[PDB]
Amino acid sequence: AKKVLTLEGDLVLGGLFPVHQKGGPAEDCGPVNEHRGIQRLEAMLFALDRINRDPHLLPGVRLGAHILDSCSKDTHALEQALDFVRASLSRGADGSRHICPDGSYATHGDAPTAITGVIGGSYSDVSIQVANLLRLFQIPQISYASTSAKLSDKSRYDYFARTVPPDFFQAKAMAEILRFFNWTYVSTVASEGDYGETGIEAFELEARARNICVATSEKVGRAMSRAAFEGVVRALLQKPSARVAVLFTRSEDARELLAASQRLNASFTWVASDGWGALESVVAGSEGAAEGAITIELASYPISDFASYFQSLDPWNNSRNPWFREFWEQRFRCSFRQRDCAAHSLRAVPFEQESKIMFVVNAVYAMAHALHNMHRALCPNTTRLCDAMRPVNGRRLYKDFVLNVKFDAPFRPADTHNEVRFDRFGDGIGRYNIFTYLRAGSGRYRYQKVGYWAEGLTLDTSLIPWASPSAGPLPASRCSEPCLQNEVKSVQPGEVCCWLCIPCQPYEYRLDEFTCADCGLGYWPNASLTGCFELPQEYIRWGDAWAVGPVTIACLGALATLFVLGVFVRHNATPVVKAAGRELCYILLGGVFLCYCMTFIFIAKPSTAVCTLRRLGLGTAFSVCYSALLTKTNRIARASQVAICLALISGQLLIVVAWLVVEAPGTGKETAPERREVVTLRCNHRDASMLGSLAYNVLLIALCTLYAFKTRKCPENFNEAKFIGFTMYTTCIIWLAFLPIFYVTSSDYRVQTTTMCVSVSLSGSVVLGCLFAPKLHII
Amino acid sequence: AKKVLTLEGDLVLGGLFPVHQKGGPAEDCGPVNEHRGIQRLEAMLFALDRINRDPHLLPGVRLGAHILDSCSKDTHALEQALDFVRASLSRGADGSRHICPDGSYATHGDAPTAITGVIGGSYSDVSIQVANLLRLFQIPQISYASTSAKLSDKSRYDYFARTVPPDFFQAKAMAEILRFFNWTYVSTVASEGDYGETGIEAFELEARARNICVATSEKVGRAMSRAAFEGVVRALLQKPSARVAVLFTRSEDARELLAASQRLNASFTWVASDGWGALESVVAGSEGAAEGAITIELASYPISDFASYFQSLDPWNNSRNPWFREFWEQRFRCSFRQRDCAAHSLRAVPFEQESKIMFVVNAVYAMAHALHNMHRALCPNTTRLCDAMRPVNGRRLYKDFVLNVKFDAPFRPADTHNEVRFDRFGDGIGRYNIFTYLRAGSGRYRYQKVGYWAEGLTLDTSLIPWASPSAGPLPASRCSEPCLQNEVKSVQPGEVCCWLCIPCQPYEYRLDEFTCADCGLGYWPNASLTGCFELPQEYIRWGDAWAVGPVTIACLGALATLFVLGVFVRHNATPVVKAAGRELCYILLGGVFLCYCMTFIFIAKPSTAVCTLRRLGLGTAFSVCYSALLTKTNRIARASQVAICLALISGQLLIVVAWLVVEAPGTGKETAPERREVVTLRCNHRDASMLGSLAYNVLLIALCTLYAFKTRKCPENFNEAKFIGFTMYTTCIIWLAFLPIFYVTSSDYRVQTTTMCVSVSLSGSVVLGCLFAPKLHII
Amino acid sequence: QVQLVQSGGGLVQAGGSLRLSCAASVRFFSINTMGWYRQAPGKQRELVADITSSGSTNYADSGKGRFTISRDNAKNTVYLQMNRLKPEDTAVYYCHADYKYTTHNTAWGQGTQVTVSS
Amino acid sequence: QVQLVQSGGGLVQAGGSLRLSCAASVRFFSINTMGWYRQAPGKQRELVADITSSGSTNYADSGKGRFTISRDNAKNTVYLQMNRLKPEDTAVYYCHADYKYTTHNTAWGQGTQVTVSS
Ligand SMILES: N[C@@]1(C(=O)O)CC[C@H]2[C@H](C(=O)O)[C@H]21
Ligand SMILES: N[C@@]1(C(=O)O)CC[C@H]2[C@H](C(=O)O)[C@H]21
Repeated sequence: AKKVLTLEGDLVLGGLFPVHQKGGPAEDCGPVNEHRGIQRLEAMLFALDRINRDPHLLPGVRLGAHILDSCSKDTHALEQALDFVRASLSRGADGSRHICPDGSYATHGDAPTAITGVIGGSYSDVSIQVANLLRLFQIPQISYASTSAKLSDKSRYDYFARTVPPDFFQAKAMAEILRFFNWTYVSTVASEGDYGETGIEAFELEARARNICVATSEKVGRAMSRAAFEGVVRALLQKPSARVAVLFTRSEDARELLAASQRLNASFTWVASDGWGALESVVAGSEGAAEGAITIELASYPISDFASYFQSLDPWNNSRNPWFREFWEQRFRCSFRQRDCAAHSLRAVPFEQESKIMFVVNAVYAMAHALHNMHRALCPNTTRLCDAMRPVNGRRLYKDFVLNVKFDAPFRPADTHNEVRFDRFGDGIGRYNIFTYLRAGSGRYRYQKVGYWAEGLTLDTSLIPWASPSAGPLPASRCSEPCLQNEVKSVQPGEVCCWLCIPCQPYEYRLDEFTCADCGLGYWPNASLTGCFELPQEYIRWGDAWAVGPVTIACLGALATLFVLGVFVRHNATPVVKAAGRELCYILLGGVFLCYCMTFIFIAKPSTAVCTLRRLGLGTAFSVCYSALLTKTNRIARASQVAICLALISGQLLIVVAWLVVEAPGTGKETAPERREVVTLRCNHRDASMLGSLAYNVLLIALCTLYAFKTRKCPENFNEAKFIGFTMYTTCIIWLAFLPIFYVTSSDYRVQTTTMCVSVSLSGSVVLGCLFAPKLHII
Repeated sequence: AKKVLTLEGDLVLGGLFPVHQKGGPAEDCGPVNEHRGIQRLEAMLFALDRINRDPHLLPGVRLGAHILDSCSKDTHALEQALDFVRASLSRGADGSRHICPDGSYATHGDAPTAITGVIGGSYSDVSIQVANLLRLFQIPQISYASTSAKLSDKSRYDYFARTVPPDFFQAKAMAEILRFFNWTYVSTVASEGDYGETGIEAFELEARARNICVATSEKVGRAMSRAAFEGVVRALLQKPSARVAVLFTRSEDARELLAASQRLNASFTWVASDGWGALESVVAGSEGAAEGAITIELASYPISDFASYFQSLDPWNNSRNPWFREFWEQRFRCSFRQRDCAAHSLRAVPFEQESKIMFVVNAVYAMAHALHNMHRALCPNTTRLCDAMRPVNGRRLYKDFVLNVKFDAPFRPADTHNEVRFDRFGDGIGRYNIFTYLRAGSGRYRYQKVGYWAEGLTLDTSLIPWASPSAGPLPASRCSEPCLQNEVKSVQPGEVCCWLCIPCQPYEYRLDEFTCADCGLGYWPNASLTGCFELPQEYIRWGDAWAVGPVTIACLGALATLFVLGVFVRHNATPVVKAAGRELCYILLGGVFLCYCMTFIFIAKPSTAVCTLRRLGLGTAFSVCYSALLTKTNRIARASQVAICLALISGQLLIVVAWLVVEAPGTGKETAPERREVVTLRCNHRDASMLGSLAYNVLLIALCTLYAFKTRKCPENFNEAKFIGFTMYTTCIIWLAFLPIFYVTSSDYRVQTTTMCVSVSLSGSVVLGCLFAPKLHII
Repeated sequence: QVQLVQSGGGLVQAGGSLRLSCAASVRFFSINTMGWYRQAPGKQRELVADITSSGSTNYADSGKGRFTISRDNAKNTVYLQMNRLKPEDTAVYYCHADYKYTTHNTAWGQGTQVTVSS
Repeated sequence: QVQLVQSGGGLVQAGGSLRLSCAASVRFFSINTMGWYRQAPGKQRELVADITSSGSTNYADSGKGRFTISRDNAKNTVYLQMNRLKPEDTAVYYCHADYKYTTHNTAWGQGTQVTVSS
């Protein structure tokens, strides 16, 4: 058999409430629902009683009650609510049934009470399944809990005016919450019907609008088992980066999901829709699995009068509710057959008020106000049941009185001024509150407000444990962690949500959002000033960490050469010194000072505006030996000393003039070689010029050496002449032998200079020995 | 007003057909549907007429008809079919209406005919909206066109047994088609309704099961405009890689989509569901936009009997169809008020039969057979309407006779044996055909069978124009084109569908599916044999592209040295030659032959097991000059020649013994340097030993030269003594000069052979000059 | 979803000035396109004007130059001006709005009859 | 979708052995888990058997040792044995199968009543 809550009244008001929750495969509905079913039913009953006892609202007519159960199902809700349309179909079909009794008031002994107004459809799927049958018979409907997105349009569900906001505001609130915590990688769980699909689609829209993506979307059916929920949790666990889980499930649905997650030891931060709410039966038995769970519920406030009415309830006096006795049996785990729980009272047991109690209260009050407006508009003179109340048209009432409700909310707190009204689409005001499952008490668990969304989200992290800085970093769900932007660059694949970052080339720094910036040529990638640094330390090539040894040896040899040359020229009073001219000693002193200047300019001088002077120095160093060899070959060829010195000066002048003419002091240098770790600051102007000048010096030295080689014996000089000739020959030989050494090192700056330094040091040592040979002979 | 199709009969059969297509916001439904509405209505009429005239099927009872219009809408179909449940609810409520006339047969002058069975719901949304109302009153339903996936379960839509396969097989066929053409990047278009959503979800499931992904899924509503369709096509055009477009839309829906695509000059290879079919009105006006479009249709065959009946139809004789007159007006673009199109006939105009026609026909027969089963279940003796047929219960009929139908298909071709039956879930057999919109004729267009899917897809590209090789490559829709796998490797992001490929490191080849293979160590990346190639040409370093000059000059100098030494030793009869011993000539000839062999061996010898011999050869080459210096310092220090030769041989033996002892012929070489373009095949065993032996030999040479330099003047010998002393001195100087460059240039192996050849050539020239000095003196 | 509200109909003389206004409530919906349609009971609908909301607009076959229309997004309203009307303009004109919330649905409005005399 | 067919009700004394056999079709649906629940009219169901088609299983708290179950995928069938019978074993046993087609649906079947006497 089935139970129907019938309360006699002048104007019977319909009702459809899910007193029984989802049942198993045996019956349509099994265990009774205590939060959604009993509390809302008693709230509707209390609202009806207060309206019937209100002299300012329907003083003459009485509001009846015809309430049915839905079993949290669609087919059962339809077969139950079929009587609502039967009551009108009987009268519609009895139009021609007028023979015996009368014409228009034919009665058959059993006339169902006409349902002018009806509220119910707490579930979205139940609401859409019953709204069609209601509009087929011109019966208006007002909901209190269904927030389906497909119920906003008036083309299909024309006779539907809920007192709750649709799923759009809820999805916006979920998106704003997920963006507030920087949650990017998201996993969603849905339910089969309308509510789950519409909520999930709206959530994906808002997420893509907020630069948020979802990898996989899960769904659940109606007939479910713990195995399917465990499989859903396992599939969610396939991606470890999906720390967050968006839910659009129901109360028992989320309860079974939490149970399955706890059975598998799965840790998740749970964000859900209004299906979760502030209920305790959903989290019962899964306290650990629901730790740190964000829940969004519709705007609501507790009612003291409804709480007082609910606490003072007993199955004996409350004989009008057929499901109250079995509700007491299920709540107190007793049975009235044994007559044992008669002394139990609800006052001692703590009572939690459903959030949507005010919603159904305001729905009933809006229906009563619409009926009062109808009574005032059709029969304003009389106050009792007027003749115009017999034909009730849903179209006129819905389009002129239901959609035009604007009244102070009953049983509202005196602190705020809440007003119930209907928008253009017959929905409710968009406002939501947020709870977080925390360990507020020692062992007890409860819900604490952590913010609200009303045309804008406002949250506080002080009341959220995991979001507080004391507990550490908040649990974040991202596909890829933010890597080091300094040297790792992220690629932009065909996505907007996820990305992977790999280090770019080491010679380029990361400045742009897509590709590492080059920051130009000759600059080292770093983060010194803005994008990369500049190292001009290449021009300053002092260094000499291991090359200072040969340089110091060369300077010491040059100093010793100066010393011995000074000692020799100071010993000009010797008879052997008087046999030589005064110009050879002077030009040799000039050459020794020249090679001293060479080593000084090669040890410390930079390469900014010295390079051409450096080429001139090489030319003068070559011209020293050139003039020495010219003097040697001129003395052997034969006033005379003056002619020899003039010829040597002219040769040196021609040499330096040619060296200056062959070179072109232009502009332009190499930017950077293939390798980019070190910049190059070098005389990248004309190397062929200096190479050709050196080749010309070598050629003239070879020619003068071949001119001196014709006379191997000098009768005008003693045994020192052959020594001088051998010294000249061996200097030419070592020069021609070290020329390939200078050639093979033509690949880098740090090596082209040490070979030249060694060469000039060897030349200086050779000149020192040549000058010391007569000194050693006269020693 | 509304039109009702009423045909008198003993047992009336309900029907709901969408004669009118979707209308505008003004009325519920506007223009009439030709292929979907009129053809199927006349098919049902023909089926009923043939069954009523069939003696083997319901000979006694006559099958009536109560057919209504749905206007392609849910609310309109519901308010129309409300009479189906009114006919039963009146009798149900008249149970207590028994005072005057009688107890159980109370009549009121207007008794609606009870609808024992009803067929209809061509649209999935209309089907699900009417199935609930039908099962609420125990009325079985049999569909003919709705293939929604949510109608398979019997928990919600228990009283629903369609004659068509569900969306599962359709999605399977779509996935197989898209996989056959290697289509990976896919875009889908849906509609606001159960059919579109379930079809899209099933398609995404089968695509993820076939490694196929979809970027964006578009949906459309019921009330649509050309602007919204243009916006949908524009959003589809936002991704150029989306060449393919999956459609789960309706007939007029796809028509407006094609119109919008043609207006925007958008080219797509349209693949659609059974909503498109072989209709001509959908492609009318959009021939270019529908070119090369794949369409899937439910498997069926044309009926010759129904075609003749449909062609022989006129509004005058067909007075039982209220919509036939307006259908004639809409088809012939005339009006019956003017009385102008009375002479028009349907025979002249070509008639195209809807593919699903036979379907509903079969359905009718199925229902009739169910009725026949009733005649064999309650009253098998009598033939006419028995008293047991008055109460008709849908549960027993549906669970015992409707689901147990198995009969030869009526009007089936004689070639095949098609049998209509109901499966376990009350669905149809899964079989589909494929059409392709092609220009088969000169200017006309038609649909041609290009394959079929029946537990497996079979297609032929000969009948497909774009898939044929004559037209070129088929239009493929992929996010990323297949790049060159030879040197470009693809990264694996958090996806399975799309990827991007970049060139990996040049020194590694791509062999694996994730990362380029390393090709080991010392192997060049290529694709020669299996994965890469090996270049063993490092050991064979003959080369001499530009170094042939110096080595050829060295060989020429060595040959000239051999020649002059032979000419000198052949001239021993001279008195100057008799003044010197014969051992010096022999050891000098041996040394010159040795250096010639070193010159000849530095280019042709390999580096496998020749490095130790080369080290011993350099040792002996230096020991030549060592013995020369030893005999020079021994002759000047003072039988004697024998002692000098013995001392020189002992010194050379000690030198080579030390050189062999310091080196260790072990195993182990360098794998590869930092640069990987070329491999190194070098004697990377011991070079420190080589340089240490060279340093020790240089030290002993320096000690011997320092000992010999004391006796610079040799009165025993003539002017050749000072000449050979100076030669030894300059050779020592050039050796100590070449020592640092030799120690430094060891980094480059290619320069090693060049500098070694230069050094040995210089030494050979020095010895040649030293030996030719006495020859030049005696010349 | 949303709905459209129209105003400014009635009976006008042939060749006179007629202006129709069509508005709606945005409700945070990204309105991409709005236009106008004309149809008759039992017949098909034909577009007469449409605005792409990017400065580009499209018209009907008989409205190349005339039948100018303008939309303001401050109130999301469309206004079309009529100057030359034939007796064939008896059909009711309807306005539509295009919004994209996972549906690409098109919202329509009521019907305001427009009549023209001789 | 798929429906489940259960059989093997029987009527035996306490302590005897009995077999419950439940089968179903495949329809290219990969069945995730095949299970057995117990439930009485007007009450809440309890889980007594599960087979994940991989060897893993879980029973009730009071039947961890008894109530052996065997599932074969050749015909997609499950068999549950009843060896130790209690007077409280009166609830109806229902077999279910979980299949994942975009919904993670679970399909039940018609259970069989079992009765035990003294
Ligand atoms: N969010 C729901 C809805 O129908 O909008 C679905 C589940 C449930 C909430 C309730 O108040 O019981 C209601
Ligand atoms: N595929 C549909 C369906 O309801 O399964 C939707 C559109 C249409 C096909 C028809 O035969 O009219 C039917």
